[PDB]
Amino acid sequence: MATRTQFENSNEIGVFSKLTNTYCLVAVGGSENFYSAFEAELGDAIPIVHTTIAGTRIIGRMTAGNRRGLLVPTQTTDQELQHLRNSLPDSVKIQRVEERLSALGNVICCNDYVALVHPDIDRETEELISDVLGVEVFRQTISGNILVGSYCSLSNQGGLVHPQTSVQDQEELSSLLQVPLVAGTVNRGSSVVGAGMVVNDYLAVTGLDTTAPELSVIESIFRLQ
Amino acid sequence: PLIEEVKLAVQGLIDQQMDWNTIEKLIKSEQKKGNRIAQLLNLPLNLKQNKISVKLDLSSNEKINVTIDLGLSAYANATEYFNIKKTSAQKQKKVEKNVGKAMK
Amino acid sequence: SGNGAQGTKFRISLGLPVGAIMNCADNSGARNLYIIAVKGSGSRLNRLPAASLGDMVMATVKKGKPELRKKVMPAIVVRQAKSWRRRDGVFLYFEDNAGVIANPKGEMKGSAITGPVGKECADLWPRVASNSGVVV
Amino acid sequence: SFGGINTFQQYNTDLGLGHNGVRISLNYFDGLPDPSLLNSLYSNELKLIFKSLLKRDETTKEKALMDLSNLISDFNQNEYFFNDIFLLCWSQIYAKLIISDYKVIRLQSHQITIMLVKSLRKKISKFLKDFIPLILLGTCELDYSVSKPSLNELTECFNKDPAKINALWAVFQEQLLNLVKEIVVNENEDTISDERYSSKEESEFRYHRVIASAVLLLIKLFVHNKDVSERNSSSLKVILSDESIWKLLNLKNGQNTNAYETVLRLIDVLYTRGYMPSHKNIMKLAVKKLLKSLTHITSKNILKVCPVLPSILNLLATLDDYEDGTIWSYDKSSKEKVLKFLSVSRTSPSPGFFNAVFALYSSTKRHSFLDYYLEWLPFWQKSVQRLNEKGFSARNSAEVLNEFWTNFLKFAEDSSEERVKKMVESEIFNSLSCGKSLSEYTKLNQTLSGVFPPDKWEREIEDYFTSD
Amino acid sequence: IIEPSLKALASKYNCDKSVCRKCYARLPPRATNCRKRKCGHTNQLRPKKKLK
RNA sequence: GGGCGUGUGGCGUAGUCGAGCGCGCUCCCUUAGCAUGGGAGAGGUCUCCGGUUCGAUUCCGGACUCGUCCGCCA
RNA sequence: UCAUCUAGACAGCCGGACGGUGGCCAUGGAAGUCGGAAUCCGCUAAGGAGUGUGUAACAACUCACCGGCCGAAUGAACUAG
Ligand SMILES: [Mg+2]
Ligand SMILES: [Zn+2]
Repeated sequence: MATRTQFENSNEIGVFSKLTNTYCLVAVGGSENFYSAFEAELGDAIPIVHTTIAGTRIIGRMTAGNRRGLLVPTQTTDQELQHLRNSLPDSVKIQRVEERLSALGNVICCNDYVALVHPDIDRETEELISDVLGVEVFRQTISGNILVGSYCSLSNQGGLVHPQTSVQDQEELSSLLQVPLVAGTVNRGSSVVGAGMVVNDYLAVTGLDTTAPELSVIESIFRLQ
Repeated sequence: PLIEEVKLAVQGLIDQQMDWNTIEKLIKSEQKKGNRIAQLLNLPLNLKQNKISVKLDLSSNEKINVTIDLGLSAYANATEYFNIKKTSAQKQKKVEKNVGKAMK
Repeated sequence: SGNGAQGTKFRISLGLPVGAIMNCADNSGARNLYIIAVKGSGSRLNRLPAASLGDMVMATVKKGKPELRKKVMPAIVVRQAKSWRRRDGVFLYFEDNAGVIANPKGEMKGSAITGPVGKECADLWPRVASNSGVVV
Repeated sequence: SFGGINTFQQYNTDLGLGHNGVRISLNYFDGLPDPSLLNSLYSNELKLIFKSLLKRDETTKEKALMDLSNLISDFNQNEYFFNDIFLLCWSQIYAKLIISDYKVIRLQSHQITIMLVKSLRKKISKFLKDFIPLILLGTCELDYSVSKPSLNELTECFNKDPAKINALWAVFQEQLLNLVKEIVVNENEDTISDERYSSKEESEFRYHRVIASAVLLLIKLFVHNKDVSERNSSSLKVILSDESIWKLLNLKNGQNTNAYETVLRLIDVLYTRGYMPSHKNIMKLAVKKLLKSLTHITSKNILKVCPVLPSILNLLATLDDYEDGTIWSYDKSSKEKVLKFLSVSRTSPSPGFFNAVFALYSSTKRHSFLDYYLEWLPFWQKSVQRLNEKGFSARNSAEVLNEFWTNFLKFAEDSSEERVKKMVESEIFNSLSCGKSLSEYTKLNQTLSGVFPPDKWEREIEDYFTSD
Repeated sequence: IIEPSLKALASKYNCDKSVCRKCYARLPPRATNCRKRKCGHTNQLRPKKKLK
C-alpha cells in the first residue's frame, strides 16, 4: 500500500512524518485519521512516537533517520530528547548534530545501507553520520538539486527521484546507490517527492491527491507487493 | 404496456439514487446478457430532461426510436405526439392561405 | 496569509509595510520583491498594511527577469530583519528582508532557498520547509 | 430510508456467485444490495454502516468497516443485530470490497467475515457457500500482507485443523471454480473498475491482479482435489479457452513477473495432469502465447525479467518432450524466437539460468533442435567470455560461474570433436587466469572443483613460477 | 426517503402553509387575512411554493 | 454620465417584407516593349438575439458596438 | 340592496347525490368536466345534459341539491364614522 493520508489538509506526509523500518515519528498536532493510518498499517510491532523537533511540527525535514540511529538538530530541547530516548527502543542511537545546515531531513537522503548528502556538509557531520548510522556516505546532487532529502525518496528496495532529472544522472546515482531509481511525481505532480511521501520496506504513505499511475510507480519501485 | 414496464424499471433504478453512468453501464451489461427490457432501450439517455428512448418494431425487423418522458404515462406521450401532429396541420393550412397572395 | 495556512500563527512584530523591497531568496530568477499588499490585513485610516515573517503578500518583481517583471504574484516572507519576540522570550532578527514566490495555494514557484528561514514560516508553509536549507 | 426497486434484476434470475437468492458479483454496477432488504435490517446502526460502505470515498468506507468490526467484536450484546438479512447484505457488499484498491479495506473485510463465521458458527451454514469461496480467494491473493493474515485467521477459525482447511477446498470446489469462471470470462477490465475514475491503465492493472489471484486459486484447487478435472471438465474448458488467462503472459509491460509466473505454473500443472495434452486447442493457444513472450524480453527490460527466465526455459523443456518437440512445430518462427531469446538472455545471467538452458538442450538433442557446432557452441563461448569480464564483480557470481562450468562440461562431453575440447581447455584457463580472486573465494573454488586432469594443472602452476 | 406518512406529518408543519404577499409571513393554509399589523391585515395571500 | 443616431461579402457600398455591383485577387487567354486588356471566379451567418409574419436587411423590442452632442466647483 | 328563516336557516359531523344518455357536432380519443352549440324529461325528499380533482378515453373521488343530529338567525355584494 501507498496509503492516502493528509496532515489536516496537507498532502505532504514526509514533512510531518519520518518512517523507518524500526520506528515511526509523527507530529503532535495531528488528526485522528492521520494517526489511524500509521496505527492500522504499522501495527503494534513498530513503535509510533508523537514528537516535536526544535519546537516545530515539521519533523521529517528536521531529522534524518535510520534503523540503527536517529539524527536530531542542535535546537532540539532536552525534554524532547529525553522523551525520544524513553519512547524509542534501546537499539537506535539518538545524537544531536551541531552543523550549520541544521535541517537534516532536507540535507540527508539515507537508507539502511547507503546515503546521499548535501555536498557542502561539514566533515565532522559526515563522520558523525557514518558513525551513528553505520552508513557509507556520498556527497552528490540530483541533477543540480542540492536538497537530496527533499528531492529523493529512498528505501532498500528502490528509489524515486526528481522528475526533471538527467538520465545519465539516473544510471550514475543507481550504480552509486546499488538500487534501481525511477523519475516520477507525487501528489498530483508535485516535484518534491521526499517531502511528498515516506516509505520503508513494507509501507508507503502519501498524500490523497497522489494519482493512481503515481501510486503504481511507487509500489513498483518500492516492491511493496 | 411494455413501455410502462420499461418506465417502471428505469424509474425504480432512478429511485435508488443511482449514478446515471452506472445505470447506463447496467443497461449495457443486461443487453449483453439478453434482457428484453434492457434491449428495448437506446443507450444515449436523456435523464437530464427526464426522457428515455425506446425501440419499437415498425411491423408487428425494422425498429423506430421514440422518446418517452418518464413523468407522463405512455398514453400521455402518445397524446403529445398527436398534439405535435395537430399543430403541424394548422401551420400547413396557414401556408395554403398564404400561397396565392404570396406568389402573386 | 489566509487560505493556504497550515495552522495559526502568533503575532510577530510587523516589519515590512507596503512599498518595502525585500530580497528574493529562491532560484526563480527574480532579484527583489516589492510588497504592494498583505493578505489578511485589517483596515484603519492612514495605517499602512504591514507584513511580518511567515505572511503571504502580493508583490511585483522590480528587478529580475522580464517574464517575471510587470505583474503581480503572491509571495511568502521568510526573513524579517526587524526584531520580534517568541513565547520563549528571545528577541531575534535576521540581517535582511527576504521572501519567495508562490501561487495562492502556497507552493513555491522556485525549487531551492538560499540562506536561513524562520521556523514560524517553515511550520506555517510546508513547501517552504520542504525547499528550505536551514530552519532557525 | 432506502428507496427504489431492482426491477431489472428480477428478470435476469442469475445469482452470479450467490446461491441464496441474492446476486453477488464483482462488477460495480450490479449486485448492490436491494433497497428493500436494506430496510429490513435489525438496527438503525447497521443501516447507516451500509450506506457508508456504499459511498465511494475510502475514508468513509474504512470508518464504516471499523465500526462494523467493533459491533462484531461485542458479539454477545449484538447477536440479535446479525441476522440472515445482515448476512445476505454483507455477502453482496463483501464481494465488491475484496476487489478494492485499498489494502486496508480488503483486509478488514476478510477479518470481519471470519469473525462472523466463528461467532455465528452453524448458523452461517446457509451462507457458507457464498462466503467461503471469497474468503479463499483472499487467502490466495498475490500480496503477502493480505494473504498471510487471512489464512492464519481461517486456520484459527477452524480450530487449527489442517484437515478442515483441505476439506473446504474439496467441499466447495464447484463453487470455487464458478468464482474463477466469473473473473476470467464474465468480467472485463471495464466491468471491474469504473472508467470515469480510472485510466485505461490501472483498470488493466487491477483486472490483472484479480485474475492472477483466480489463477493461483485454480492451481491450488487442482493440487488439493485429484478428481477436479473429470468432474468439472466443461467448466474448466471455458475458463481455459478464454484468452484472458493467456493475456497475462506479456512481459513487454507490467509491474511484476509474479503474475506471469503464476500462469507458467498453471501451464505446468495442467501438463502434469495431462489436461493440456488431452485438450489440444488449449495447449496450442498456451504454447503460442509462451513463444510470443520470448520475443518480448528485450535488452531494455532484461534486468526486470531476469528472475522469471529460468522458469520459462524449464517449462519449455517439459513441453518439448510432449509430442517429440511438437511445441516448436506449432509456430513456424519458433526456432527464430528461441534463438533471439537466447541471445538476449545470455547477456544477463541469473541463478539457475544455465541449468535451464542445459535442460532445454537435453530435450532438444534427440530431435536436433539446435546445431551443436554451428549454433550452440557460439552461444556457450560467448557466454563464458561475458561471465569473465564482469567477474567476479557481482555477489553470487561464484555460483553462476560454477553452474556454467558444470553445464558446459556436460555439453562438451557429447561432442567427440577437437574444437570443443580445445575450447573447453582454453576457456577454462582464461576463466581461471584473468579471473578475479577465484582461489580466494573458497566456496567458489570448491564449487568449481576441477576442469581437467590433476597432473596437468600442476604443470601449468609450474609454468607460472617458470615465467619471466 | 423518510416514509410517506411521516413526510405528510412533517409537511403539515413545514410546507402546507400560506404566505402573505405583502410581508412574507407564514400563515395558516385556510387563512383569509394576515395576522400581522405591518401589512394591515391584508387579504393578499398565496400558497407556499412546493417542490416537484 | 446621459442624449441622439449608426452597423452589408476579403474591401467599399445599394437595398420599398419577396442581398446586388465595383474593387482586391481565383484562374485562363491577350501583347515588339515604356503590360495592359477581355472572359468566366469565390465571397455575406445583413452587428447580434428574440418576437410578428408566410418570410423580415427590409417591421419591431432588447443587447452590443462606433460616431456625435451636452454636461462639476470655487 | 338582494336572498334564506321554528314548515328547521348558516358552521360542523353522517348518508344519498340517480336513470333516459356514451344527449347533438367535432376528435386518434374525449362518456358532466379539450372545445362549439343547445341545456330537456323521468324518479323524486333530492341530484347540473355538471363544481372541481380526475384517466388515452373510462373507472374513481368530491361538489350544489336533499335528507338525520343541532334549534335560531345567517350568507353575498356595497356604503361611510
Ligand atoms: Mg490619509
Ligand atoms: Zn402580512
